[PDB]
Amino acid sequence: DNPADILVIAAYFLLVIGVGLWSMCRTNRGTVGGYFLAGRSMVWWPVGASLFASNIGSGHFVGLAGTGAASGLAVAGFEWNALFVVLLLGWLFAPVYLTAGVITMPQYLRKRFGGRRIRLYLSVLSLFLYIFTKISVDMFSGAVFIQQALGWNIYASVIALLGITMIYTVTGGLAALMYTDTVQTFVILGGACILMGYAFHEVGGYSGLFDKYLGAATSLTVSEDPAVGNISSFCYRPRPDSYHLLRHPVTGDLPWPALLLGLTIVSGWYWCSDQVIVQRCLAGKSLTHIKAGCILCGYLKLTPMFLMVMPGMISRILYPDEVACVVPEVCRRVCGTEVGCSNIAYPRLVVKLMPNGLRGLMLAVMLAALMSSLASIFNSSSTLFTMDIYTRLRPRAGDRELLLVGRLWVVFIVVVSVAWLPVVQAAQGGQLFDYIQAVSSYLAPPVSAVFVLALFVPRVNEQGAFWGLIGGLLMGLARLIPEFSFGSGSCVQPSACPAFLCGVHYLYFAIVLFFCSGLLTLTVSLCTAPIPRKHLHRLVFSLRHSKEEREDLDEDISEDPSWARVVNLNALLMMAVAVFLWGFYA
Amino acid sequence: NLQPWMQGLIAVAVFLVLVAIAFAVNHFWC
Ligand SMILES: OC[C@H]1O[C@@H](c2ccc(Cl)c(Cc3ccc(O[C@H]4CCOC4)cc3)c2)[C@H](O)[C@@H](O)[C@@H]1O
Ligand SMILES: *C(=O)CCCCCCCCCCCCCCC
Repeated sequence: DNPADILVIAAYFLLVIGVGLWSMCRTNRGTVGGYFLAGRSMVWWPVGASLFASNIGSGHFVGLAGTGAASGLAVAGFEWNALFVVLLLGWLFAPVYLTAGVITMPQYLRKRFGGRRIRLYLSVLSLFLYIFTKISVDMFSGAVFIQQALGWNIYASVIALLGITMIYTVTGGLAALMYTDTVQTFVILGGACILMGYAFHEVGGYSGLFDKYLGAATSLTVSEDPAVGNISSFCYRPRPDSYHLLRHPVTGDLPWPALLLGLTIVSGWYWCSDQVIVQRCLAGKSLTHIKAGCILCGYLKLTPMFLMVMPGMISRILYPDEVACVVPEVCRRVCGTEVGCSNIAYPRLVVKLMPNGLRGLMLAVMLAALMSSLASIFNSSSTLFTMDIYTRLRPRAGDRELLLVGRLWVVFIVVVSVAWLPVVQAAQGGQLFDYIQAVSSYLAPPVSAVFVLALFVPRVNEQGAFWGLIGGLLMGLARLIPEFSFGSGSCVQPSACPAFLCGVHYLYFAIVLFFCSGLLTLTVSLCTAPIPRKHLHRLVFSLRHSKEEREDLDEDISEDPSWARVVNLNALLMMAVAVFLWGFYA
Repeated sequence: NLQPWMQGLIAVAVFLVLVAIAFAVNHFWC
């Protein structure tokens, strides 16, 4: 099909297997610390590249580009909030998780509160959140990229992709995945930078982009279907806030208070609390190296704006009648959906803007991002299931058995994702991305609050945490069931949900659910038994450095002050740069 | 006209002030 693209992807696979087998020769497998924690032998650059590579994915490319096309810049906030919470992790949550010596976050709640129902319920919630908000993202986005760019078939494609990533995460463990995440982050950044350069050159540069976007509206607005007719001149034209990152608090998608607060909550979960990112930060050689990896991942998390959001706007510039279409039949003829065809921004940029060798390179960038994210999810899920369930159910099992347990759990989660693929194919346009951020906002905030109080409030107890979690779950479902039931649609076909339900954006609901769950924990804790202090040494941010003995209701973080000053300084510098970029883009 | 690279400096300024006060309370309150 392509002479040079074949060799470029071959060299990509070559580097992949090379770093993989280099780590095999260096893996030191046979212990859970090896397979689930890389033996805690990871340094700054692989930790940072692993965080970035696992978080970045096909979902980021397709979603950020399509949203930039349809709406405008604002969606970049999703990425940039990470730059703060990641630091919170590296400086607040990772030290505790290190000085507690846990392999999972449910394990941390198991040995910080005490009991078998918190660990169980949180592991189950984490698994479901991974199936809904993470694997569906990447499967959907690889599906779109293949359906447009290549378009030979979509089931076979993503099934093969999951097969290769299954083999990858089975063989690897944390060491392989973090070294090959160095090489994959290199690949992703290089390719995406080249494509950004080409797009800026074709539009005429930053200035050429900021000039032509608000006039990037489609011309075909008839809708021969008599129901819609002459379209509002409001939903086929770009928003006048397309160039702004802080939209209106009420009459604007992604309102700024929602952005800041709600993403801080959901992202405190997404980084500081969930097993994927923390487990990237548990395989660290030391604490200082983990902080270095956090600053690196943050600096890279300032990147996906210019590499995914602005290219989507460029797509709307060059192909407005095809990505910015509104008319149901037109968009259906262009993509197959009748909701806007915004997702085709990045794939059509790649297909119509770059030559053969760079066609291969872009396919490799997409492949690397999807593989790294799925490998992260599968290994972290292996960690969670193996440790929590298999220990609560078979507390005396050899590591030659636990390795087997995790290895097979990878196969099972792959089969589950293949089974759930059609339920993901039933979403249209941006609907999936909305749905997933909504799921997170409904189900994350209680977990977020529980971890905040676990690390920062000694008082809370088993009743505290369990009842906050259950109350948060019921409150979240109260809104998720009806809202998801009524359906979804665009200006052409808007679903008839009540305004008091749909009118409150899911991030404001995340704030309210956060506060309800936190208040409920504090309430039902302050009117029940407390937990003594002897149980909480090296389990709360107050007692990090305690050397005294713990009661174990069921370390040695000494960073040299010099490198500590260095990593502190450049972390603060990273935040200064991120805050600048927030200001520059409104 | 308030250009965006002015907003950037304003945001950096308020961030620097916030961090300076945080380090002050660390130095005194710990
Ligand atoms: O869960 C919040 C965390 O999500 C992680 C993450 C998860 C999935 C996806 Cl796909 C993305 C990218 C994206 C694509 C399309 C989008 O469009 C939205 C907005 C309105 O329309 C729907 C939004 C985000 C990011 C962010 O990396 C982390 O920073 C956040 O803390
Ligand atoms: C304390 O004395 C034990 C029993 C607690 C009963 C009262 C709880 C008050 C909670 C107020 C916040 C509710 C948030 C929404 C929950 C669905």
